Amino acid sequence: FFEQGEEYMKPMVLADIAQAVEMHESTISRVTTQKYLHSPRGIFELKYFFSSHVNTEGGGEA
Amino acid sequence: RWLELGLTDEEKQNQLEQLAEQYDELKHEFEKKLEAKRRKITQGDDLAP
Repeated sequence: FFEQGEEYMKPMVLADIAQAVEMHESTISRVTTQKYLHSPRGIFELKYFFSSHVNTEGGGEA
Repeated sequence: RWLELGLTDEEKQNQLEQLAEQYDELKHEFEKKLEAKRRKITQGDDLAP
């Protein structure tokens, strides 16, 4: 996303982030609320990165 | 050079092969240089937030 754009974002869920590094869903759910990140792409809330997915060709998720 | 059909049949073939290899290398270098230049021209400039 930071390289290419919104067109190239992968879907992410709270459960996937909690499973990454010894974390729980509940805990991360609170951290990411009203938090902002500045990148050369723009200024964005952390809640903005998390979104739903749809079924794609080849078993993938879009 | 007609792909060195009947020039010498002993060294003309190898000469033509080496010349074609050098031409392909030059074409590849030119394409890579043009791609790098075009990428550097519109790479983008950082601005204020």
